[PDB]
Amino acid sequence: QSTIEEQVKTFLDNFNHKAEDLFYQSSLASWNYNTNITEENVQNMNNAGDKWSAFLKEQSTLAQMYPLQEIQNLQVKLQLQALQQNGSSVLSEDKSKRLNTILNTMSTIYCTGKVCNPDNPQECLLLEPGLNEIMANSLDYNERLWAWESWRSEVGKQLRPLYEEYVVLKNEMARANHYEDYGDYWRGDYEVNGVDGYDYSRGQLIEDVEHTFEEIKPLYEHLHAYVRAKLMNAYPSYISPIGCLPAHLLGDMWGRFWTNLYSLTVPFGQKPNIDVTDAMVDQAWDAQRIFKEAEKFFVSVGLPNMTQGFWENSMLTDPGNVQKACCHPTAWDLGKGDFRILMCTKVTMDDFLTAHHEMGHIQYDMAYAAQPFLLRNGANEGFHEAVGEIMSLSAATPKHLKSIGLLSPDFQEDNETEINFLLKQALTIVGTLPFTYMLEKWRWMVFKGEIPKDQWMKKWWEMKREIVGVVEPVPHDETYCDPASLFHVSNDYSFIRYYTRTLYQFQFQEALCQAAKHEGPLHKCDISNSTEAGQKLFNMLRLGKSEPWTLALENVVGAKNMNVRPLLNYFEPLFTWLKDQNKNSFVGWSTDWSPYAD
Amino acid sequence: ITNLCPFGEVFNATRFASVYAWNRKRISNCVADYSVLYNSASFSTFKCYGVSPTKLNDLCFTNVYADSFVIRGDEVRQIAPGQTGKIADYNYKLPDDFTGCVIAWNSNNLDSKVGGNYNYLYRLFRKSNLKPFERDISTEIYQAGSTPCNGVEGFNCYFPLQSYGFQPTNGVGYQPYRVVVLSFELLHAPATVCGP
Ligand SMILES: *[C@@H]1O[C@H](CO)[C@@H](O)[C@H](O)[C@H]1NC(C)=O
Ligand SMILES: [Zn+2]
Repeated sequence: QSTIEEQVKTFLDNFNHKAEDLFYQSSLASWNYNTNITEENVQNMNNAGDKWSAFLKEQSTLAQMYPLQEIQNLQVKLQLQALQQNGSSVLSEDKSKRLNTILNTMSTIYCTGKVCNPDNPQECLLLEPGLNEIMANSLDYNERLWAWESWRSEVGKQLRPLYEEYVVLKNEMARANHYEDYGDYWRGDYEVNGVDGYDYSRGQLIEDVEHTFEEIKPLYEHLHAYVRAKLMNAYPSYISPIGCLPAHLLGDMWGRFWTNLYSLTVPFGQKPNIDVTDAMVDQAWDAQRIFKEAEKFFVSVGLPNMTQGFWENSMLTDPGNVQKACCHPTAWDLGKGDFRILMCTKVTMDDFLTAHHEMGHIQYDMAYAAQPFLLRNGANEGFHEAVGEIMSLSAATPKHLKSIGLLSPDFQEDNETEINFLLKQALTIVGTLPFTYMLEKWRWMVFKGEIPKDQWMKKWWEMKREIVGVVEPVPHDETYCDPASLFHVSNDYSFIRYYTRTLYQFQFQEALCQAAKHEGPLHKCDISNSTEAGQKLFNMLRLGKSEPWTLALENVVGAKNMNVRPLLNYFEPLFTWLKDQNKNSFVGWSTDWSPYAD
Repeated sequence: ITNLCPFGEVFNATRFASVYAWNRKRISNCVADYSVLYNSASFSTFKCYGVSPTKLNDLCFTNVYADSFVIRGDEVRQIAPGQTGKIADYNYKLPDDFTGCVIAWNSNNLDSKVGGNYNYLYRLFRKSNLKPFERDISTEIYQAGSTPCNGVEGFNCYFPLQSYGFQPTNGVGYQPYRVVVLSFELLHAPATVCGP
């Protein structure tokens, strides 16, 4: 009996001391590559990557010998089952290298793709800052439309054949691992089994996502109605009062966040502005000040101040034309106590809150670092993207902004300030939900089947018109690939983490405000000085994967599933007001109206 | 009028010992100015057990062993009497009634280099705990089950020791700390070491 527990415990205590450096050496080659796209780095990255995967196959093979049914300690059953799963090794070596070329080419096309001026081919725009400044600030419909379609025609059209191959190979790999498809592979992070009474299943995730979204559509239809009703002032001949919105007039290149619509849709413009972008520029803040102010929030709730290696090794400012670095913000744990952020910041409220969010990934990465190697990962994908966004819910408040000097000390917390704040939050948090659900529904179907090759773009744009209420400026045919033109689609990440975190952030926020002994409306709770609220969180961050997400949630907020009630109870003071504003105008949209045909 | 001990030849030796096979120096027939070590600015740990650290320049002893080695800064909390974990259990054990001092400092500028150091080893499996002050410099393959191991690594058959891998950018809990453990002895006979 006990021999096949001690044999397994001995084996994992070989793996945890042998794996740890191969993973570090691999990670440190990827950091040197992403901080300058150069062939000398790509060689090292491929060499250290091969060493890691070639090792993993041997340890996986040794782990295969032990009976999965004999180990009884839960954490060793989890920690061993991660080695017994094959992963990519099910493909032939040529076919596996074929897939690794596809991923590296798609990644390089995204991170180096560009558009150029039609009169002046000497002048070319990268996405950051070039096209981002156009889509964030231009009020010329024609320039916005050009910037919007040129990225989709010039780079989205290149990725179509690669994304076809990626869909084919990843499905065959996932199916030889006994999942139904590669969508099912991704839904597998939410699965809990073996612990009875706390179980969860890869099918049920679809039920709970589609069941919670039904209870969010009413807030969205009212917010969409209000935004549409006001954009007609800015783009008068282009927008229907009863149609879906033109995609390029949303506050972003994809419409992932509506934040930059705020200046066009702010309710009470006569008060001091809640968007502190101008006040930060006026006081001449900078990259380091933004991350220093981010660090002050986490330490004032009693979590650790940053590792010195963070401040010395991180890339917090754009390196410029000297280096072709990636500029999509990322939080890196290399292993062996080494944590870094790569982020091309500039003075903005968006980058101030995003500095809180990516630093929130580092705090969770510092907390579970005591766990053994294969459990030293977040409790669920959604918790990892929620732990940062709990701090932005708190740090964005006019109450907090006055306390750090980005608002004047005479600022008044009146009943128009409360709606000027919630309308800002609703653009980010509710504007992103239908997009985030809809994009992943498309991928789940594309991997599963029920969307054939000659209907990829057909069903995508039908779903954007039907679910999200957004419409294309001019038709795209099946030579294009619009989804591939977004980082998370291009670079092989599950998107549903951004839906489930958007529910978990309010569940945790309510339960932290009670630890801070707060009373009054939830939407002016600052946890910022409560060490008690920080401890209520920290004692769940230190777990890693060691207890199932259902139980790790249930211990902190008293529910064993994602719940919509705290989201709605946050926005209710806005929702009542939007219902008042929309009483004289159409709520919802026709799917038949067209920017090209009408 | 004085004659100081060769502490320099330990506290600033070029190359330290791999913890599984730690170095030992005897000190005898000499005066040791411990107050200089106590008033050192570089030392991160100076915990003394059974003896008060300011007091050592008053004492006289028969013999003193200075044991030296290098380990991850996070494992320095296993160099104390009564501890457990893979340094204390299997590489270097102090007794439950130790009298002595443990001295340690960060050395990332010296014991760590780009690409990774990979010199310093530690023992990771053993068939029983060490007795205090024992050493086990051996490389016979540990057997985790009922199959005879035949002196070859494989299924259930693990090599007994593993390298550290210090690169310069690893965090504080994985940087190389040099450690020196002083283990004074009074042996119902003459003193040969004193404070001045
Ligand atoms: C609060 O705001 C509403 C409009 O949002 C306004 O009608 C009301 O008069 C305000 N409260 C007070 C005390 O004036
Ligand atoms: Zn993130």
